[PDB]
Amino acid sequence: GRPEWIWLALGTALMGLGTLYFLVKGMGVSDPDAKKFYAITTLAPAIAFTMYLSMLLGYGLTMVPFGGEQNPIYWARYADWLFTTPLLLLDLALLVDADQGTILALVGADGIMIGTGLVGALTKVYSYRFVWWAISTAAMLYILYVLFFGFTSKAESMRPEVASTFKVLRNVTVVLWSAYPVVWLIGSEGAGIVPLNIETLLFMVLDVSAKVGFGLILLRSRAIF
Ligand SMILES: *C/C=C(C)/C=C/C=C(C)/C=C/C1=C(C)CCCC1(C)C
Repeated sequence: GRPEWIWLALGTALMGLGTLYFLVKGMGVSDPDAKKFYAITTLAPAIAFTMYLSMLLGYGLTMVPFGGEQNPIYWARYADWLFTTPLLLLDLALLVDADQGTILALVGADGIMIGTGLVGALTKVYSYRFVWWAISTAAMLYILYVLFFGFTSKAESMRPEVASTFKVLRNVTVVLWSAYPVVWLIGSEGAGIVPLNIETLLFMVLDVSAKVGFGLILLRSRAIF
């Protein structure tokens, strides 16, 4: 057992409770719109959980040579994010009745963001790793921009209950998402300042808040109906 296993086991559990809790709740609703929010928001933690459980069994980890040592890299995150991040975005988009072309672009951006962050994490030349990280972040700030400006202004043209739920969900997403690039920069994938075990703790906290925490705020609100 690697020092960080405690945090993988604790994400596993929390994603697990979150997935089943949402599954149940959503299975009892008959409203066709609420069902759609549920399927999507249940699928996120579902994908998370199977990927955290994978990591807890020691898969999804490779050694990458850079700055003269063998650094450990949990590529399994990216497998998870790749599919979970668009899923969250989609929620926000359904919520504000956003245009088809906005969604494609956001997903577009998102693929870019995760794609590059991964290549970042696998690059053997130390310098270049930061070239990818900076592209990934650029792609991300593009996303947040559109959420904050684009989506909010769409939210205005909906009921107060829907708009004010979006805002909460918007704020939560802007706080968590903007932590990730910093964690990566200071963690084992970047500067190797914060060790792997603490890096995992921070990602789990962010992973869980952003899927269990989000789902809970969204799924309890009248605005899904
Ligand atoms: C459920 C998982 C969520 C909601 C994760 C979001 C992850 C990001 C917003 C990742 C951003 C990254 C950068 C901005 C550059 C560095 C590497 C990435 C993946 C960590």
